Amino acid sequence: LSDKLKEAETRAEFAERSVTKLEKSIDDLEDELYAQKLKYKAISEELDHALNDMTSI
Amino acid sequence: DEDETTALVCDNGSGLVKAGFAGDDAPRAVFPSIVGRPRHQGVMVGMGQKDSYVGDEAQSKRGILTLKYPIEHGIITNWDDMEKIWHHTFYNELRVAPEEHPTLLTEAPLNPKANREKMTQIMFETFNVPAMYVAIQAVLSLYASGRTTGIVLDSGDGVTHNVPIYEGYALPHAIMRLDLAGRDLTDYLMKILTERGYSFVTTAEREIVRDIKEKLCYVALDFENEMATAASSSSLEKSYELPDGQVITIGNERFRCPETLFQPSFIGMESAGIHETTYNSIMKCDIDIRKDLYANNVMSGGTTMYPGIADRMQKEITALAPSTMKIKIIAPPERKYSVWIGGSILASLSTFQQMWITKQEYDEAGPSIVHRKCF
Amino acid sequence: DEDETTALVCDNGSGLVKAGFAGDDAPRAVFPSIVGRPRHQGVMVGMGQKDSYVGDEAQSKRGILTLKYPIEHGIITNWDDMEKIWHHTFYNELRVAPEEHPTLLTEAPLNPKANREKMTQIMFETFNVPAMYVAIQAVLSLYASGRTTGIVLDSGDGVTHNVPIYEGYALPHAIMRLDLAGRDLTDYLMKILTERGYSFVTTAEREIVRDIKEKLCYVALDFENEMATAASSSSLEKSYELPDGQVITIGNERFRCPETLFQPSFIGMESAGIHETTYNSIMKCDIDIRKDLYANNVMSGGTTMYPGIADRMQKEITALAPSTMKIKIIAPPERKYSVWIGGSILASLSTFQQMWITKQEYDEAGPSIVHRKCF
Amino acid sequence: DEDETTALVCDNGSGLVKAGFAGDDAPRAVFPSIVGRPRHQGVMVGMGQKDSYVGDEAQSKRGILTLKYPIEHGIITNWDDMEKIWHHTFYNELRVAPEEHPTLLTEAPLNPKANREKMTQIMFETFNVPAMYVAIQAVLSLYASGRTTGIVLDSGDGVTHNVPIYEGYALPHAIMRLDLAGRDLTDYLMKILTERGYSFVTTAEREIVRDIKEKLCYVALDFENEMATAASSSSLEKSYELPDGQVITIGNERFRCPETLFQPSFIGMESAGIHETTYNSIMKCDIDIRKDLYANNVMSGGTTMYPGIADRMQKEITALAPSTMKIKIIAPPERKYSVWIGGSILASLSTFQQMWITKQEYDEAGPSIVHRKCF
Repeated sequence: LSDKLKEAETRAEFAERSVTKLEKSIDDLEDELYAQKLKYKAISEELDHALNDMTSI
Repeated sequence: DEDETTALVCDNGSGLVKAGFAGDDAPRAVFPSIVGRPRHQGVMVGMGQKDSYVGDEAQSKRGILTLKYPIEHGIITNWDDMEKIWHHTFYNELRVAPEEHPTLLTEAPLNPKANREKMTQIMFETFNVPAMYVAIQAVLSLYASGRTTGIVLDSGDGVTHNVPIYEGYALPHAIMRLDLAGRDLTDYLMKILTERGYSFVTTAEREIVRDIKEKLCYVALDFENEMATAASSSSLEKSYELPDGQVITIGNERFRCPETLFQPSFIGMESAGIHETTYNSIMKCDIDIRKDLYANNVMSGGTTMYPGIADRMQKEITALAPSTMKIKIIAPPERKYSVWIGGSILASLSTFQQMWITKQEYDEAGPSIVHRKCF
Repeated sequence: DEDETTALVCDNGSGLVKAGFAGDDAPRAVFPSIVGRPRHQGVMVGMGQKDSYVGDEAQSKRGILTLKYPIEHGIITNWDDMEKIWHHTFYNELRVAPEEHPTLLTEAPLNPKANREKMTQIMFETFNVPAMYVAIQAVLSLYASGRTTGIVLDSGDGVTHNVPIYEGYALPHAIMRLDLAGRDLTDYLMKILTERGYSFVTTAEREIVRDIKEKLCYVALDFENEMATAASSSSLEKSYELPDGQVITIGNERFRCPETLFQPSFIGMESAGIHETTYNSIMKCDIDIRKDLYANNVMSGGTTMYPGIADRMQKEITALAPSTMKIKIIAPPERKYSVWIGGSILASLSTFQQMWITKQEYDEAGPSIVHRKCF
Repeated sequence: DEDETTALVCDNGSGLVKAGFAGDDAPRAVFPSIVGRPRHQGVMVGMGQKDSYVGDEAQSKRGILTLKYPIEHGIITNWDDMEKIWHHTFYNELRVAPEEHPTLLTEAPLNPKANREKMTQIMFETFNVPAMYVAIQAVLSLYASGRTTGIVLDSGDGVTHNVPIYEGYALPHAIMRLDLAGRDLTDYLMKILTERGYSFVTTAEREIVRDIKEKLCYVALDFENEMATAASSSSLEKSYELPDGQVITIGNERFRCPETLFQPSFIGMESAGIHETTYNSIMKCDIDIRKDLYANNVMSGGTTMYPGIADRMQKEITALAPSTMKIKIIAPPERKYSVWIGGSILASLSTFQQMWITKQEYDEAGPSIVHRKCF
C-alpha cells in the first residue's frame, strides 16, 4: 500500500503539479483570449467607428 | 524550550486550536478546543482521575467524559476553560511560558468586542504575557497566500465571515457574516445518518460524526447529478469504521451534508449559500476593486478540504459574475493552515513590532485597548 | 366606497407604502412594501397557506417566511410583487378600485426612467386605471411643506435626493443624488449590534433591528460629545425588548448608526454627508437663488424625524455657509408621510387635471408615454 | 540627460497636464491633474501605501482612493498637490530637475493674477527654478497652428476662454469668457446615464463616465436630427465595457452630453453656446479685423476632438456670419495639442529670451513680479 500510495501520491502530486501547470496555462490562455477578443473588438470597433465618423473621405 | 523570545501563534477556534512559534511554517501543538469532564460515579479508589481533561486528554479518556467546546460560533463563552486549554498548549506541548512570548490570537472582523477584550485580559492577568495582539484571520490568510488583495472565505467550524481586503485595507461594508459553518454540517449529518438507521447524539457519537464528515464528505461540481446516481446505486457509497469495529455505510448523505454550503435551507438557515456571500463581498466593493477581488477569491480555514470545493466555488461565483471577467480561486495545499502561517508572518514582522500592546498600556487602559490598538 | 372619482395617491417606496385618496391630508393607511414567502416544507393537511403573503400579512406570518421588498432604493424591479401590494393597498385597505379612479404614483427626479414606465404599464394593463400620473417626490415634498423655493431633503429608506427648486423650477445641475439611506442604517445597526454580542443576520432579525432603530435612535447635535458620554456611561443607554422576550441594551450605537448620515464612511460610502450635499446643491446655484435656498432647506422622508437632525444639519450648513445670510431647516411634524400629502395636493389641483395620461393615449403609445406626458 | 538649459514646458489644466521640454514639437508625457488619497483603514501590516498618489499612480490605485483635482476652472486651488505633480511631471518622467532649467507654465488671458503669482512662486521657492514665465494659452495655440490671427477656443475641462488676437495683438474687449467646460459635460453625462439605469456617484464611477465620454461621445453636425433617430432606435446606440465586465448601452446621450457646448441650458448655464461665444468675439472686433477672424476660428484644448466639432463649429459660425464672407475653422489633426506645442515654441524663441524672469529679479521683487514681466 506504501508503494501503491507513493505511486498514488506520485500520481496525485504529479497531476497536482501538472494541473497547476495547466491552471497556469488556462490563466495565460485566458489572458491570451482576452487579448484576442480585446484586440479583435478594438479593431473591429475602431474600424466601425472610424469608418462611421470618417465617411467624408 | 525555545531559543528565542518569539511570539506564539494560537489560532483558537470553535473546533480546533493550532498553536506554535512565530517565525516557523507550521503549528507545533494541535489540539481540539475541548475540555472534558467525567459523567459517571467512581467505584475504584486510587485511580488518579482528573476533574477535567483537556485537548488530547479529553479525547483519549472520552469514553466516560462529556465533551464541551469553550468556543462557539467564533467567540469564547467559557474563558476559564480556555485558560485550561492554553495552559496545556503553552506549558506541556509547546513547552513555553507566555511571560517571555507575547502571543498572537485570532478573530473574525465583526466578532463581538467582548471576545477580543476577554482574550486580551486572560493573557495579561492569568498568563502575565509581556504584550498582546489579536489578529484578523483574513489578514493572516492573505499573508500566507502571498496576497494583499482578496476575499477571504474562512469557512471553519464556527462562522463563515466572507471578508474582502484590497491593497491591505479592510472593506468592512462588504463583509457578509454568515451563520453557516462546519459545526452545522456535522449536525446535519447526524440527522440524516439517523434517517439511515444510525442515530448519533452523545459525545462519543458527535465526535464520530465529525470524523465521518472530514473523511467521507465532498461537494463535487454538480449536486443533482451526483445525487441521482448516489441515491440509485451502491457504487457511490463509502464505508466508515466506527470505534467498536462496527461499520456505517453512507450514500448521498456524503454530499448532501456539505451541499448545505450551497443550500443552507438544509439546516433551516435563511441564506443563498457561501457562493452568494462570496459574490456579494466582491460585488459590494467599488467597481475598480471588484476585478481584483474576482481574481483573488481565497480559501482559508476548515471545510476548504471538501473534494471539489475550490472548483465548485469558482464555478458558482462565475455563474453570478459578469462575463469576460476572470474569477479565480486561490486554494494551496496549505489550506486551513494558512491562518496559522499568516499569524507567524505577522507576529514576527519587523514592521509590526509597534502593533503589540505591551503590559503597560494594558493596565493603564484595561483589556478594551485591543479594540483601539490592533487595527 | 368613495362617492367621487378622486385620484388615488400612493408612495410605493423601498420601505413603506403610503396610501389614501386625493383631497385628504394624510394617507388612510401605511404598511411595509413587503411580499413574503414560506421558507419551510408544510406537513399538516388542510391548513390553507398562501404561496405568498402581502404587507401586514407578510409580517404577521413572518416566523416562517422570507420577506422581500420589490422596490430597490427607489426603483421597482419586482413588479409582480408590487401588483400584489397595490391590489392589497387599494382593495383591502382603501376599498377602492383603480379601474374607477385616476392614480398618482411618485419618484425622485434622477430615478431611472424604467421605474416610471413600469409603474405606468402595470396600473394601465393589470388594474385598468383610466389615467396615470408619475409625480416627482421633490415636487410633492415642497407642496406639503408649503414652498415653491427650497432644497428637498428626502432622506428616507431608499435614496437621499438633495434637489434645489426655485420659484417652482428645477435647478437640475445642482442635484446631488446620494447612495445613503434609512435602509443602510438598518443594516449598519445590525452590524454594530453584532459588535455588542447580539448578532442579527436574517429577515426576522432585520425587522427587529428596523424596529430598534425606529424606536431608540437619534443623531444628536454634537456627535463626539454624545459619543464620549454614551461610550463611558450607562446613563445614555436604552433597552429594547425583542419579540421573543430577549432584551438588548444599546449605548452609543443608538446614535452611531444614524450618524452615518453625517459620516457615510461608517458604511464605506464615499461621501461628506447629507449636510454637505445640501450645501453644495445651493452653492452650485446663482447667488440670487442661494439667498432663498439657504433659508429654506426642507425635510421630507424618514430619518428626518431623528432628534438633533434638523439642528445637526442646520449647524453644519451654517458652518459651511457665509455669514450675514440666514440658514434654516424646515422640518414640519408631517414628516416621513409628507410626500404622500404632497401627492394629494398635486392630484387635487385644478392646474393638474390636464397632466394625466389617459387610457387611450397609453394604449396608442405604450408605457414609454410617461416619459413625455408627466415631466 | 539634457545638454543645455532648455526650459521645461507644462500645460496644467483642470483635467490633465501635458509635459515635455522647450524646443520639441510634442509633450513627452501626460499626467492627469490628480492626487489620490485612501478612504479606508489599513488592516494588513507591511503593504507599503502612500499618504497620497500622484497622476497615473492616483488612477492605477483608484479602487480605494478618492481622487481630487488641484485645478478648477483654470486655476490652482491646491498648490501642495501641484508641487507633487510637478516633481513627478518634471523629474520622475522627463528626468529633469527644474533647479538647472527654466520653466514655462500656462494660463488663460483673464486668469486670476493670484494663479500666475503662485505658479511663479512655487517654481522659484520650492523647485529653485533659475527662471520663470507664465504664458497665455491663446498665444501658444496660434504659434503652434501657424497663425498670428484668429479666435482661440481653448474649450477644455476648466473654462472656455474665447480670445480674439489680430496681427499678434490682443483684442480684450472682445473676449467672451464662459463658465462652460468639459467637466460640466461629464457631470451631465453622469446624470443622463443615471436616467438610463446606470447611476454613477463615486470617484471610480466618475472616472468611468469620463472614459465613456472620451471613447463614445460626439457633438454631431446636426444634433436635433441625430437625436431624433438616436432617441428612437437602437441603430445609433453604442456599448461601453465597464471595468467589472458589465456593459452599458448608450443612445442619444452619446451626443446629448457634448451638445451642452451648443446648448448650455442642459446644465443650467446662462449661455447660447460656444459658437455664439466665438461669433461675438469676432463681432466685437474692428471691421477690418473681422474678416481675418471669420477665416480663422482656432481649435485648442479638449472637446475639440469630438467627432463633428470641426465641421459643426465652421457651420454654426457660417450661420451667424454675413453672407459673401468666408468662414473657416483651423482644425488640423494636431488640433488642441497646439497649446503645449506653443509653450515649447515660445520658450525657445530667440525673441523671447528677454521675457524670462530670472531668479534674481524674482527675489528682489517677490512673485508679484510675474504681473509686471510676463505680459
